[PDB]
Amino acid sequence: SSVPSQKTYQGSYGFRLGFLHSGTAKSVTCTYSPALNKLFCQLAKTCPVQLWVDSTPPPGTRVRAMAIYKQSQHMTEVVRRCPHHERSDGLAPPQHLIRVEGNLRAEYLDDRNTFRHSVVVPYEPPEVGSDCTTIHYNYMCYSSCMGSMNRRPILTIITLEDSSGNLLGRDSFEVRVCACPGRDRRTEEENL
Ligand SMILES: [Ca+2]
Ligand SMILES: [Zn+2]
Repeated sequence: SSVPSQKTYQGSYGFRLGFLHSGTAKSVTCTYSPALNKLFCQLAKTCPVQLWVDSTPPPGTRVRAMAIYKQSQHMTEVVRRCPHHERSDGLAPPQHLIRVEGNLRAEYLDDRNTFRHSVVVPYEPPEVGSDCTTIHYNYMCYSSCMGSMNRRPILTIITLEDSSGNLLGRDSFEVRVCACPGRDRRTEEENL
């Protein structure tokens, strides 16, 4: 079968993701572990994800996000939001796990051939006083949702594409949507 690639590719623009250095205090709502290349966040809350490039991509560039199951045995299964959480910013499809917060230009796709879900936004260069571009994502199911992930790990793949859909870059990270991201990250790093 065919599955979405997760191969890292910096490409022509030196594209890679970055995350805030948030730490693991109990007050955190989103925190990234570099050692595990894993983002820990709460249900539907803001997840800042940074786009870092070495040179500016051309006008019309787009940034797409898609989720896939991490385990080989579940990778051909389309990642969708569970029925419970499906049943709303009025822009995102109810069955999509990943939404973009704070961007009216977000476009959602149900692939006509693979049936996979993704959300894409226009790439914008860093604002004045910043060296990266930040997109706010929201995950609409817990890793534990029996009706969807059911504790099966998932990866978010972020791809940079030109206006015509050509691949410019790719990066990815595992994601755990949970009640206590700080505590969960700290505990998972204890195995190291
Ligand atoms: Ca990376
Ligand atoms: Zn759910």
